[PDB]
Amino acid sequence: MLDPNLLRNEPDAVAEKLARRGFKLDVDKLGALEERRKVLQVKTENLQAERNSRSKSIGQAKARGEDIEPLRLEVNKLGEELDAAKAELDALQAEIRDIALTIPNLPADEVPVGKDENDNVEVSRWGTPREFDFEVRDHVTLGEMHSGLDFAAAVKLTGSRFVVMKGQIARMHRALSQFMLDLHTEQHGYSENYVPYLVNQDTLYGTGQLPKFAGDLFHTRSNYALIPTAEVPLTNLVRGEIIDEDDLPIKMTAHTPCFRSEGLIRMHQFDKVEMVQIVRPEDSMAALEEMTGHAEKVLQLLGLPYRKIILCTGDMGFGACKTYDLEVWIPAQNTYREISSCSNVWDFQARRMQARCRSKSDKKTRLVHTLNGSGLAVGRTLVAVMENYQQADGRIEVPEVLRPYMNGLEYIG
Amino acid sequence: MLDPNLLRNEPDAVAEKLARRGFKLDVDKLGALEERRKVLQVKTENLQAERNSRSKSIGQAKARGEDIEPLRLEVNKLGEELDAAKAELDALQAEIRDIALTIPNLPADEVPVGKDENDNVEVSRWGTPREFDFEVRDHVTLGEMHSGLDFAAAVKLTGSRFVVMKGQIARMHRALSQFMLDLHTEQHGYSENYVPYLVNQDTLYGTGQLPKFAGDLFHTRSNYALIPTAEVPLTNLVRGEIIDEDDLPIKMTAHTPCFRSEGLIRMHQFDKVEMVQIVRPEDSMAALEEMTGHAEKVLQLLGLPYRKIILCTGDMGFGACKTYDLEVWIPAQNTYREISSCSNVWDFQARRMQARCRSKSDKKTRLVHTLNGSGLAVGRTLVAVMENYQQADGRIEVPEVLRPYMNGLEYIG
Repeated sequence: MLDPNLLRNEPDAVAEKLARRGFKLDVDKLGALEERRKVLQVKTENLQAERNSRSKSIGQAKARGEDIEPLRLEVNKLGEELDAAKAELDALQAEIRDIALTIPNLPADEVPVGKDENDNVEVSRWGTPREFDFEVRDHVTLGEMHSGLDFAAAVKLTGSRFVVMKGQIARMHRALSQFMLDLHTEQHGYSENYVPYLVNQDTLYGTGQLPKFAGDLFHTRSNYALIPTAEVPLTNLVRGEIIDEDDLPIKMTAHTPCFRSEGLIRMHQFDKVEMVQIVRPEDSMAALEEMTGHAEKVLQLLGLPYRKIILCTGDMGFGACKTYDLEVWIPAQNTYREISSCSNVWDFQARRMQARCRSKSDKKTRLVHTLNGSGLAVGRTLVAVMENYQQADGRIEVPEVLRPYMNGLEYIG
Repeated sequence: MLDPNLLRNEPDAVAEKLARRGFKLDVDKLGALEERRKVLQVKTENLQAERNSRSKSIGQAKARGEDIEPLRLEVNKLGEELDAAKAELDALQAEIRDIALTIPNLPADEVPVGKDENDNVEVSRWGTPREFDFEVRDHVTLGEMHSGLDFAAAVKLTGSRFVVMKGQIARMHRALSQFMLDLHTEQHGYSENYVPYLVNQDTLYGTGQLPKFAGDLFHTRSNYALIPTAEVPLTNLVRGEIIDEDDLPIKMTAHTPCFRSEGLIRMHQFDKVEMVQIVRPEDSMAALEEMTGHAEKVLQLLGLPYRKIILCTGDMGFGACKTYDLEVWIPAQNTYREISSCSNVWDFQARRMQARCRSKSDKKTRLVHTLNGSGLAVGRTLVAVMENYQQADGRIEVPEVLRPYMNGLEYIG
């Protein structure tokens, strides 16, 4: 959530920045609730002062031997009036809280202003798409002809938009996730984690999935939800913690499945290798360049052509203040398709989680910054490898870096 | 479920075999429902014959020019009486079905008769427990001193009986699952599969988890449940299929998380490498010996002492007709603890799934047999490695076979 002082001191400057995202900040409704809150606050304080004043009068009447029942009744009446005012105040503060939790993050000033994906900007591209001297086959066809892709079985077991993979296709899916985890833990300094795939309400509020995106989640009847991304459990490891500035940055990675109820068709269950960084406020723009490069290295080592785009204000996700997307070349569609997204979240999540860092130079604490990106989505990487490394006879060349993970195999099929 | 002809022809012999498991087969309630079913059946056939007879009389009255409204009323009255009888019959057949789906599998005659775990029989043991010249540390302490085990973080993210693993401890957990998958796919002839971790009602009925064990499952509000074991999705791949006898045996393996709502404390989420075999009826006792040996090979290659026990009738699981349990030596407890269970399920699941095989010698079909076992439970294997390979200074020696999977590491810490 946003800094509450920013909303109170300059609501119009905040409403301007949010309008770039296409979000209408109802400054009038918020200001009315803030005013009614202050009135109720004064009311409870006035009633409190009256109650203490009437208590003194009861004490005097006791000492004089007078009857205190008419005074006792009024003090009890006041205590009920005070409870009613406190109930109204707590309901009003919860309504303000509800609204504040639905406000997206403020975009960084450097982010291009735009309404949708057509205003995203390409900032670089790497590699040259392979020229094919035969007709290019799509990944589904390739998966079916190697008996490694069965959508019909997945419908029988579960339902639509699930996948079953078998044989060498499943082995390559597995090899990709191991290669990615090894790369980020051995070369890029990320620490490996096994996390739960079910999380509670507080974890989802912490990273921003709740309340706005409850409908995108699978909930389990022990009030849990399946994780939509490893960002949720990983980032919440520092929830409520105060971290010494010398311990930063905390770099975490994990291989998890991701669940979402809702070019490349998105599944309800898919695998991702996620990267998460907890950093000092003044280092987060640098960390985003570092993290994006880590995702690019995966693409480069696998030899997949890609392009880097910076998302415009109108296409960014709820919690991001700046986002880079990597799009990999998909031969059978003759265009690039998203495969990775790296975002700087600023202090948006840290504020909900109360994740702070302590400087020791003055022992004062401030909110950390959080960043997250995928390096990479495993299933989407598999689609890119299958299509870009296909041969004329339908076989698929195993990229060099995956061979050690696939018992030396050079070709599939 | 059991053969319905077995229940009808010799209910008393079946009730005797089920009593060995501690299951009371209500033969009287079932026989009453069977009798009431036959009566209703005859009733609907009698009403049908009356309806056809009255239709002929209506036709004659038409030809004579008589009024057919009194005859038309009685035929409509009969059609309602016939619908009421069909509704009662379909409700009664569903009640019989409900009961039949709660009946456990018949144990094999060779299985020791007993009431509980105290009547299980040890049939072999391998390896000698290491003698320690220092005080033995438990796996939790060892995990905490290598900063690779955080139960408190798991409670913060989710709740109790979940675990977070970090660093080299998570890497060894991962290495174990890769070693197991590689062993079973490269050496033992199992085919690798990526399956959904959510499944529908029919899949759970197919393998026997529903209806009796609905309360052990996490259900997601798209009426799905999280898998309690990869046995559920893997075995249902042949649901409704007719398999050529020459295609058998089908040997499948998968690495999945397992979810269960409910010595070694069981978690709600834990990893398993599962082995599943679809086989000819006359090969399933041999397949169980083969599959158990595959699980033993994992223990032997990791150098962990274990013992093999055959479960008695009273300790077997719902669907098993014969089960071997492997128990690994747990130093800090000075006893063996379950780590693997391999079961022959006979035709129990095949019957619910209608998985049949065709011989081609006479093109006649019969139910297949299914088998399942874990090779192994990854998290439990990790606990055994950590405790049996600990050194005096708290470090943990990485077993030889895992070193290639852990970038050559020889020690943890």
